[PDB]
This record gives sequence, C-alpha cells and structure tokens, in this order.
Amino acid sequence: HEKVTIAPLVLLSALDHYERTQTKENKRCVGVILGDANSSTIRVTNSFALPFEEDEKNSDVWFLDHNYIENMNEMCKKINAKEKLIGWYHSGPKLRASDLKINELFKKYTQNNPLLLIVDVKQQGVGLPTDAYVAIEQEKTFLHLPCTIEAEEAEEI
Amino acid sequence: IRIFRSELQRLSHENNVMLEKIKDNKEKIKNNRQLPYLVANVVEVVGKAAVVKTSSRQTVFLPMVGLVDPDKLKPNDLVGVNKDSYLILDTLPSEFDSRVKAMEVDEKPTETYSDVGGLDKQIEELVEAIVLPMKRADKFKDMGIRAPKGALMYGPPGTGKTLLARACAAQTNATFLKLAAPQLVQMYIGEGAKLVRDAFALAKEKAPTIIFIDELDAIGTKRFDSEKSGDREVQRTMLELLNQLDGFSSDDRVKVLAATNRVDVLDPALLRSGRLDRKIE
Amino acid sequence: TKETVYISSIALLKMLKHGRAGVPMEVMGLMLGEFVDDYTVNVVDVFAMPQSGTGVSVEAVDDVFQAKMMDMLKQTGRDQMVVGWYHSHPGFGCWLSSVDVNTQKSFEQLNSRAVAVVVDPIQSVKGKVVI
Amino acid sequence: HRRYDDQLKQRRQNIRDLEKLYDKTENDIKALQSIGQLIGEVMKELSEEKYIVKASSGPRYIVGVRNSVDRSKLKKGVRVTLDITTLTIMRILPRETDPLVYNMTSFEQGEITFDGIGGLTEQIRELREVIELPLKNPEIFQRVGIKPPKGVLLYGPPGTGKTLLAKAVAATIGANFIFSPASGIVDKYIGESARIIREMFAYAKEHEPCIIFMDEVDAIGGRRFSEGTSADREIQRTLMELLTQMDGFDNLGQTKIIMATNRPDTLDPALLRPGRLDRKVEIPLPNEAGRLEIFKIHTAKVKKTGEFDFEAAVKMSDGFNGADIRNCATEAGFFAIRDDRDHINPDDLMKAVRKVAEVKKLEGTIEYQKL
Amino acid sequence: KRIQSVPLVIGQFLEPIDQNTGIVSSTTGMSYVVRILSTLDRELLKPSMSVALHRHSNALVDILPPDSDSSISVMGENEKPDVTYA
Repeated sequence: HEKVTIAPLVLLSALDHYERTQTKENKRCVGVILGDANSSTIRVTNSFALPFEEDEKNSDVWFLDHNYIENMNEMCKKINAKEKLIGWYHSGPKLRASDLKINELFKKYTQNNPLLLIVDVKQQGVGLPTDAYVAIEQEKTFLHLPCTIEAEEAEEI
Repeated sequence: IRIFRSELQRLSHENNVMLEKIKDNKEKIKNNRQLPYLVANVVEVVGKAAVVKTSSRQTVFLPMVGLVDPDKLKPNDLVGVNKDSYLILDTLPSEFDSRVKAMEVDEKPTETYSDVGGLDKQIEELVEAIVLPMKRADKFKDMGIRAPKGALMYGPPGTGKTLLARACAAQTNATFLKLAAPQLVQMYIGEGAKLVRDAFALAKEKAPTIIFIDELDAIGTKRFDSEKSGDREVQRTMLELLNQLDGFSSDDRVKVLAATNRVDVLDPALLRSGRLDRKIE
Repeated sequence: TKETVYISSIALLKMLKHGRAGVPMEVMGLMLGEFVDDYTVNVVDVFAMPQSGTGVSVEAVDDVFQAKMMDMLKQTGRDQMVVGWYHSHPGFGCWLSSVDVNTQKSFEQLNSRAVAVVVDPIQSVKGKVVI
Repeated sequence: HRRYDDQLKQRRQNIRDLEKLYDKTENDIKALQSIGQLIGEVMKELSEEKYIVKASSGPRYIVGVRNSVDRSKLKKGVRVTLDITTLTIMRILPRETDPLVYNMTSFEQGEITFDGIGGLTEQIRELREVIELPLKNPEIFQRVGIKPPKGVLLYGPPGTGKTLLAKAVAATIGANFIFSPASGIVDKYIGESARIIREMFAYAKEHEPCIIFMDEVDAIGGRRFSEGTSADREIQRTLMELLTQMDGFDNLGQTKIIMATNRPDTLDPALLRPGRLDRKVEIPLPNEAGRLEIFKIHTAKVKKTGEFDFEAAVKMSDGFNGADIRNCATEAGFFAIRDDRDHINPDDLMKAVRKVAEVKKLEGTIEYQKL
Repeated sequence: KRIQSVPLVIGQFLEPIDQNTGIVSSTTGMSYVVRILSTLDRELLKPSMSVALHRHSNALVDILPPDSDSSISVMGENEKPDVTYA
C-alpha cells in the first residue's frame, strides 16, 4: 500500500487552530493540506485553515469557504510551484457522517483521490494518534494508511 | 475635435515628464560609471545571456545588459566589466586585443623617390606591387586578375633597397607597419607567434596598410641534420606567415613586403604564388 | 539597548520553510501579532509574500496582493495587524544592507512599530536558529 | 483643419524614437540589480542536495542546490552556475570549453570549389573516400569489417593545391569544421598548450559530423626527446595529446583528422605510422595532363582575346605546380597595363609563363617522400 | 559540528603533530595548521586523506570518504569491455 507522511509544520498548524478559531463544545475545524500524492509516499509540506460551522442538533447544516481555495493559488504558486491540493484535514478526534458529502465539493479542484486526514487536538493518545484515510470505491470506504513524521532541514531545525 | 487634439498635446507633456526621469537615470548611470573597471574575455554570447572570463582566470555568468547588443557582442572579445557586480558597462573600443610588444606609429618619413637615380628599371616594378593596387585595384577587378599578395626583396650582401622602402610609405601616404624579423624570436613560447598573428588582426582594421619585414633570413629553415631537440627555435614565427597569408588575411589591400639579405639560405616553402609573387634581383 | 521579543512556535517553523525557497534568492514575508508598550514585540502569525526578481527591494512589495490576503485572514481568526516582516540573509551574518534601509523606511509612514527580522537558515542547522 | 493635424503626425516620428529609449533605460536599472554568478563543473556527489563543484579559479568549494532545478542533470561533469556570495549551484548550462570563434567557426564564404582544384581528380577521390563515403553510408565499412580511416596525411611540396583541398570541402558539405593553426595553440603560461588540444575534441563528442582541419602544421608532430628540452615542457605534452585522443578508449570514427605538412621526415615517425593517421594522400606536382585543366582555371575569370591556346604553356612549364600558374596569370595582367590592353594577348601569356621559369631558385625537386 | 554547513573548502591532510591538531593543505595552495574537531579522530583518517575546511578560518571540518573525484578516471570503467583478448 501507499504511505502518508505529515510534517510537524502541518501538525502544529492544525493543533494551534483549536484556540485560534475558538473551537469548543466538541466542534471541528476543517483545514486543507498541500502535498505531492503522485509518489508512493504522500508528504504534506503545507497546510491552511477553512471556516467551518456545524449545528450540534442538525447535521445537514455546514459552512465551507470555496473562495479561499482560489486565494492560495495566487500566493503559493508564486513561491512553490509544486504544491497542489491533495485533500483536507479535520481537527476532530473522530470522523462524523458528514465527511462523505465533503468529498463532493473538493473533487473538482483536486487532480487525484482526495486524502482524509484526522488530527487529534486533545493529545490524549500515545505515539502519533494522527491518522489518514483514503476514500475509494467500496459504496465508498476509507482505506487507512500509516502516518510518519517528515525528516527535513525545514522541520527538524 | 478639440478632444482628439488635446490628448496628443498632453502626450508630449507626459513624455517630457518621463524624460526627466530618464535623464535622472542616465546621471545615476554616469555616477555608477567610474574609470577604474576591469577587462574580461567574452566566452559565449534559452533567453539572452553572455558568459565572460576575467583576465584573472575567473569565469562569471552575467545576464544580458542593455548597454550591449547581441550584434556587437561576439565570443573571444575583451570588454570592460565591473569589479563588484561583474557586469559589462563598456563595449569593444574598436581594437581587437592590442599591439602587444611593439608597433610603428610613424605617419610619413622624410625619404622620397627624388633621392635616388638610375634605379627607374626596378622602381616601376615596385610600383606595380604595393603601390598601384592601393589605387587602381578597382581597374584590376575588371581585367579578372588579382593583386600580388607580396614580393620578395633581396640583393647583394649589403645595404640593399631599404632606402626605397621609406619612399613607398611616403609618396603613397598610406598606413605603414614596421615588423622586424629578429624581434619575433623570444624565450616565451607563443608570444612571438601572437606578434605576427595580431599584426594581421590590426591590418584588417585599416585596409590601406603595408607590412614590412626586415632581414627575412632571420627566421627560416627546414630544421634538419641535427640531434633531437632544438627544433622550432625559428619556425614558430614562420608558421604565422604561412597560415595568415594563406588564411582569412591577404584579401585586397593587405600586403607584406619581406626584405632580406641573401637568397642562398631560406625556406623554399616560403616562396609561393599565394604569398610572394614577384622575386626581383 | 535590549528588549524581549516573543515569537510563537508556529511562526518559527514557517519562516524556516519560507527560507528554503532558495539559498541565493532572498525571501521576505510579513508577520502578525501585538505589542506591549515599546519593550515587547509579540510575533504570533507570519505571512508569506510572493517572490520578486528585484532581490527584496522597495518596489517588490505589492499592496494590492497584501490587502486581498489580509482581508481573507480575518475569516481565519486573525484579529492582529502587521507587526513587521522577516528578510532572510543566508550565508552571511545578521546585518542590514542599503536596500533594507530604504525598504524599511517606506513602511515608517504605514506602521511605525514594524519590525525587520533577519533569519539565517543556513547557520541554523546546528540545532539553534540564528536570527 | 488639417494644418494642425499634420504637425502632430510629424512629431510621432520623434515620439516612437523616445519610446524605444525608455525600454533601454529601464532595462539598465534592472540589470544593475543583478550581480555576478560563478561558473563551475560538478565534481562529485556527497549527499542528495549537497554536491561539490570546482571553481573556475582552481579552488574547490562545497556548494548547495535549489528546488527549482532537476537533480538528474546535477551529476558529475555537468557545468553549472554558482553564486559569488552564497556559493551554491543555481543554473545548469551546456558544456562549452573555451569557445573561440577563430579556432572553431570557419567563417565560411564560398570561393574555391571542386572546379578550381581540377587536375587532382585522381587524388580527389582519396579525400571523398575517407570523408563522403563513411559519413553518407557508414554501414559499408561494418559489413566488410574494415575500420573507417581516422587520420589523413597531406604531404608534398607547397603550391600543389593542398590548402585548397580543405576549403573545397567547407563550401560543399557544410558540416561543423575546425581551423587549427599550428603556432596559434602554442600559447604558454602554465600547462596551457596541453589543455588546448582537449578543448578541440570536446566538440567532437557533441556534434558527431565534424572534421578537424590542419593547415601547414609541422609543429605539434615534432620529435624533440631530450637535448635538455630547451623548455619544450608544454610542447612535449602537446605532442602526446595526439597520441591519446587518437589512441585510447575515447569514441572515434565519427571525426576525421585532416593533417597537412610539408616534409613528413621532420614530423615524428611514430605519428605517421598507422593507428593515428591511417591514409597518406599523395599530392604530387601536376603533370602535363593534370596542368592542362589548371591553366583554364586561373584564366577562367581573366579576360583575354578570342584566339587562345593553353597547350603552349604546357611544354613551357618545367616542374611547376597548380599555384604557380596563378602567378603566370597575375604577371600577364601587368604586362598589358603598359601597352594599354584590357585583354591579355597570347604573346603576353608566354612571357609570363617563362617568367616563373626564369626566376627559379625554388628547388622543389628535393622532396623524396612520394610513395 | 554543524556550524560549518554549506560554505566548506576542500582540504588535504598531511602529517599529525599534536593531539586533536593537524596540518592541512587546501586546493588554494596555502597550508594551514588548525585543530581537529572533537567529533573526528586521527585513526579514522589517512595521511593522504582529503578533508574539508572553512572558507575564512580554514579550520578542520569533516573527514571526506576515501573517494577522490579529481579528474580522468573518477569513478571507474564505463563501457570498457567492448572486446576480448583473442
């Protein structure tokens, strides 16, 4: 199977957005990941955030900003031209049933199979609780892949 | 009607405002240009780029500079470069390399044809070599012939015809280049060859030039009947006269008059219909 | 004199990644945060400015692209204004050039509290970032 | 109404001239912002992103790379572009070792063709056999089993048209050719004469259809072992350079070596033996049948009368060559100037033909190397 | 050990003198006597072994592996076995 590697820059980016977006009462913060999925080892060198609001008693109401997707193209492409959108991530400990409908919105921008990344913000686990899933045709299932830490001069320093 | 004429009238005003910014930029360029720069050798002229090499043997890449054009640029060229930014601020000052060791800057001598007599037999022959092609060459192309590229100059073991060599560079009032054969042999290998090589390089800049060689017996031999080493102590410079006269040089106004002492000792390979035509005793 | 300049943990990892664009090509990017009087510079978030062929000059700053990105950062939870910018000088020490003086002077009328940070990712490979 | 409009149209010529001067000034300020960039060849590889490149001055510095270049072209031997400050690999450039327009580019202008070298036809097929045949159909030598001739020797007394043999090929085929003077490569600073030869063969592996011309070279094929060497140190290595590229494992057969010399006895006998110069092309003095077509070559563009006979000058020619007839055609023009004649009479020809036979003192019979 | 980083100069070892001290000769032709870095060892190198040096101070940096690039042969045989001995 393939491999998934999450850099500590992406880790601290997703974990800091918990208190930055004032996330409480067991909510989630939907971000976006930037990496190269063409190789056998998926490595995410960049990540950002997206506004997300979902009702607790209503699972059919969720907000997502599709205009920010075009805003990073005017920025990242002028620095690193090899960065593309391979998927998104979530700040929740466990996924919900709304993630199936989220794949319909990002399938047009992504040029490959979107990657589902789950990052635990509670840090109540041992080792690396961060997990990744790949949505394929089952109707649909999520194939889990092991997550590693990026080793490079841009991180370990 | 007045609207169309008002936009064109303000166009010259807006051009004058931007012209002051261009004049201020030229003053900054003139302030950025100060005499102490360095000279580098052009290596190679995708995009537009120019590669040069400094005289210190340091290869530095530089982008295309607006001060130079690809038509004027050319590999193996000496142009001024910056000491810090290593950018070419100066083009080629109308001279290939230099005069190297020595050069003859004299314009005209004081010797004319009126100081000799009874020599008219051999005078008319010298006029048809380095003199008439400086004038009548336009008439020579109509007949289909070619101007002689040189004439052997010799005589008895004595003074010789060198008295008339000054009259050739005087009455004709053309460019003269004095080249001494014994001055072309030096201990540094290749420096004696660059003297004759650069002699024809500067001879292409000024077309009406006449190259004079004194004592051709100084440089020549087949170099045999000896022991091993000792070869090419002479012929290193002779190869310049072989390649240059038979090469790109010697076109129309480029001619060489080689004066010598005796014809007994010389290189028979030097005498050829492509270099020395007239052999006159 | 000396003071205390606080930098968030997320800001350090982004500046080291931005300086990886290239060694010969200098990089520059903005920052976010707050201040406590004149003796405290708080660095919270950093911004990544686009590259320019002028080598980080006064004319290499685009206010149109800056105003469009900062307005989008308000939806991401950033309430802090620009506290300055960082400029990488790889291979050399920590010093300001003649271009950085003229560039930083142009922002004095905009924000007088702006900070020009010099980061050196080449000499930071020893485990301690020289900045 | 059109009086003021015509004045504005005439001023547009000066406006367009100023617009061309605005882009030239703005590009000058943008050019001054850029600094110098060193150029060096990649030596070896330590890590993936960490390499070693030797500077052009001769020191070796460990340099880095960027993410905007391909790591496949960063391997050893590739000439790259460094930085004068950070000392890192920046741009990848093609391989060029001391380009010289005088020593490489031929500056081709059509003058002499196969119609001017005529009379050598018996010896002309020798050149096309080692040049036109292997390049057009290399498969012929492969099935037979013979190896394509590498070097070619051109000897004989001067004036036989040996130099024109190299110029006739450049005006016909059009491939990449190299002019290599003997005394131009002898430049001596430190080990300079030995490195110049290797600069020539660098283009041999790049462009396969290439031929290296040698014009009147008695020098680099010398002998000079030890009398004390008379400071030949760089020249002796230059002699050995021809004993390497044409000897060792470097790819050959696609680059022909055309060598011309006066007396082969002066050259090193080891260089004349097979393995370096395969074919020795004899260029003797044109005989009565060979010269018969040569008189019409030099007199082709020369105006003359209607009645002409070239068979008279054939018997008048004693031990002459192909070039000496040009001298006979040149002296015939000046003889008609004193008599005010635009066309050269046949009587003035025989006077100029013997004029070469009157001078003499050229020897020319002392070359015994004909084989 | 990592302070040196990219800007390194190619040196060559000559002879040992003192503990953690040795003489080096770089490609610039100027020989210097510096101190051996603590992470290196005199037994892990060779008398002819090539090392790395600082740009200005020219201090000893790291011991290069026993592979000399230089020129000519470099790595080894390339497409040599094209013929036999018969």
